Amino acid sequence: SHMCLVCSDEASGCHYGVLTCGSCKVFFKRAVEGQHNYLCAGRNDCIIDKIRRKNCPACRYRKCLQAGMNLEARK
Amino acid sequence: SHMCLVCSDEASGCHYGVLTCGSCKVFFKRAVEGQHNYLCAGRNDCIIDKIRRKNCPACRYRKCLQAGMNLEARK
DNA sequence: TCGGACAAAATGTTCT
DNA sequence: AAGAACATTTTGTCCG
Ligand SMILES: [Zn+2]
Ligand SMILES: [Zn+2]
Ligand SMILES: [Zn+2]
Ligand SMILES: [Zn+2]
Repeated sequence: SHMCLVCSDEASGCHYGVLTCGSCKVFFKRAVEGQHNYLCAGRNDCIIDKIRRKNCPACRYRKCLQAGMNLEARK
Repeated sequence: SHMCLVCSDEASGCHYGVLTCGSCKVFFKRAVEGQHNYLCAGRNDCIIDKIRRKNCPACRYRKCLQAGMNLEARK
């Protein structure tokens, strides 16, 4: 009820359509708006938790999108 | 040879006993001088190349050790 | 070579 | 729920 759905950290509230923490909220906006081409170094199935969420932006971003995060969600 | 044995970027010379780039040189020094309680988000065999070497410090440090890097290489 | 200082990228928190 | 500003962590380059 107060776990980030992306990294399981303590969730602040609902951001861009999904219960997430502050760090995943800002990560998501940066991933969408910025140009990076994230690439997984594993098997496209990395564990994303409070510690490990720094280790694979590709899998973190993929999880944000799959949980349904969207920038224009207030519309 | 002219390629870093850890990440396959252009090597800048032989550092801590091994042909490596400057980024792997300082990454290793920082890991050995400091803490290196890193956690892999995959299965401890992450691919370490020029872009993905940022992803997993745990597997990067393992690759430095496996290549034989050591601080007292000189003396 | 090795390492300090500087610089940049990447991530996270506070405040409105 | 959203985003600007700041702060920290992590990484990489220069060394007129
Ligand atoms: Zn999160
Ligand atoms: Zn991954
Ligand atoms: Zn390297
Ligand atoms: Zn790994």
